[PDB]
Amino acid sequence: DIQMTQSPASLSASVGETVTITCRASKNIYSYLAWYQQKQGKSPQLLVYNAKTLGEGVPSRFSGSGSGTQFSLKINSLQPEDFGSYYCQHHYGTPYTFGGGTKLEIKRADAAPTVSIFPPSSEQLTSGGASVVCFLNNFYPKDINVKWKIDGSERQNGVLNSWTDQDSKDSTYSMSSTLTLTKDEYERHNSYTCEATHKTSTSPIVKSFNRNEC
Amino acid sequence: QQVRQSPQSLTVWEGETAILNCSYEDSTFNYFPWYQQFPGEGPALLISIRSVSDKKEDGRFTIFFNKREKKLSLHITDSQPGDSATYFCAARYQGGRALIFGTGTTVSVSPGSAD
Amino acid sequence: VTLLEQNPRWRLVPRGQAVNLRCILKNSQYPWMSWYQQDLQKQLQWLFTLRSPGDKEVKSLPGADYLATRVTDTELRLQVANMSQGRTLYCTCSAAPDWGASAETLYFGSGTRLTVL
Amino acid sequence: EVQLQQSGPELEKPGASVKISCKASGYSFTGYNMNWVKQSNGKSLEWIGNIDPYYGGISYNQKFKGRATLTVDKSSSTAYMQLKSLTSEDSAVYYCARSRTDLYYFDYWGQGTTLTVSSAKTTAPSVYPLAPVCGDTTGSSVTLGCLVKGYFPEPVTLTWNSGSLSSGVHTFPAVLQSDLYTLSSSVTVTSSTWPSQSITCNVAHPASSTKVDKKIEPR
Repeated sequence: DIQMTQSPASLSASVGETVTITCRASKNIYSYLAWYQQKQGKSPQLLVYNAKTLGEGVPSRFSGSGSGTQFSLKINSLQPEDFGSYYCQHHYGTPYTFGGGTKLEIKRADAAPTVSIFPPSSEQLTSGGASVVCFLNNFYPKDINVKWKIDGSERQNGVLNSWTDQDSKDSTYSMSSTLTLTKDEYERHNSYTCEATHKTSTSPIVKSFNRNEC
Repeated sequence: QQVRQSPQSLTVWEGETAILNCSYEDSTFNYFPWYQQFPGEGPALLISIRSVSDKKEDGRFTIFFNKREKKLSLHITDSQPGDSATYFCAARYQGGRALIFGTGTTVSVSPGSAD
Repeated sequence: VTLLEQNPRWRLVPRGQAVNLRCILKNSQYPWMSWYQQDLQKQLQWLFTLRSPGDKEVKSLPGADYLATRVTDTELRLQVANMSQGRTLYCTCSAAPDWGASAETLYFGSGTRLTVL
Repeated sequence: EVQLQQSGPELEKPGASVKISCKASGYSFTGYNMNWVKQSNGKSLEWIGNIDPYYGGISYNQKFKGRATLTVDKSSSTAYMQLKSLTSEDSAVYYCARSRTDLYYFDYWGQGTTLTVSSAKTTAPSVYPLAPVCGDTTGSSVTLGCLVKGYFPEPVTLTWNSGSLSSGVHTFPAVLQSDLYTLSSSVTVTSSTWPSQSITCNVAHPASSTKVDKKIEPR
């Protein structure tokens, strides 16, 4: 059983720039090495086989090289759609084993998030719970902190956070924050504020509301 | 059938020419070797042709190749009773460890048959 | 005997028993050894290519179950089992794959007929 | 084109035995092999084994050998994979993938098929319209949203305007909360496309046969 090992485990670079990722077989495989690109939510797509041979249709940014036990992948002209996880698989004798992947982020210009708060739907209130949602979409870097100030006091309990993966159409990041409490506690306070702390500002981005006022 | 050949049985008077045909569907198989097999013995290479070449010769044996059209044929220019055997058509994917074999044609030389 | 030493020749498997083959490479310049099968209607089939020593591979076809191992640098055996379809099985040997031109010769040993008949 | 259309998502109980399929089209089925890879946790890929439609010989990853079972249906040009006695570690995405005969480099891949191996009772989700606070002001664009709380298992499909509203959207990966799931989405159109034009988040749920269209209504 061969052990493919990749490096670095992640990496980012502007579009236009070039980057090389490497792979390690734990045994001499020959030129029996394939390379795939995966965009999260999607299936692996072929780029290279026979260590250097270019997959049918694959763009020429992609160059494959190496033999024996150490191989590499180079993308010149980093395009925005080359983000994703990259993987190497030996194709020498069974079982074909995959490397652990390499995460490629695409540096781009910064962007402050577009914060927007939404209150509990009446439908949910009816039921007996209340979730306040906040979307802070399309921002750059991926680093972002959101505080929840339930009437002014911050609350650490009741928050579920989720982040998409780098968008392709723009190279930016997005994320959701969800504060869920009961309509008892919900109706028992008025100010609901969502606050994003991001590098693009020294002052957080606050978005709020009045339970009581509409 | 990744590699296919026709005919599957050709009986021919000695002196005569034989044409064995063959084609493949996977465009970038690059080496096309033919093989000969005499009753009771292991298949033995006969003639071969890299993909970058239209013709190939060895005295009486000759391959004519059609990359573009993914076509190939074997002509046994002069037939003698010694040529009776099975001729497999074959192809290999570049970088490959194997031979993907046609179904083979059974050529018979000098008949009124039973050789 | 020449490039390959193929033993046995016309074994005959019972049914619930496992015949086993072995092929010996006489020339050291064709370390790339494969196993092929040639069925009753003489279709020729590649089974596997075990290059390095301690390289075992497995496969399963209708009419036979194979287990292969490339014991050492000249040692290569094969155990067929589950055969309800007699077949002649070929050892083969070639130089290392080109990765370009790819025109190395595939030499077939004398094969092991495994009948039924 | 070459297309692999595989079976849908599956929920089954430990010890159960599912059978996933993979319709191949646009190429000669037989002349190629059917390889199956598994990707557990969105992580590491893993090859389960393969089949040659033609000669019908199968190779198995040394570990999936005992329980995977490959077969081919030439008439339908359909590949299958039954994983007997499913344990909770079988839960992964299964991908059928094509490859030539000695070049086990994968050519074309199926879309995936989520296979959750659990006990837990299927739980349909609760979908709720998310409307912009309260104003109907300016800002020249408006963001509407949809929250899908509490379901089981993971494979859920939210669209907006039945996919007619392809862009401007942001659906977000679900998060596991006490054995159930909470997923949500965001849609941003122009201050002129809403409220006038109707927008409708729509969630589906295989596991419970759930079709929910929730219209976003102003306040």
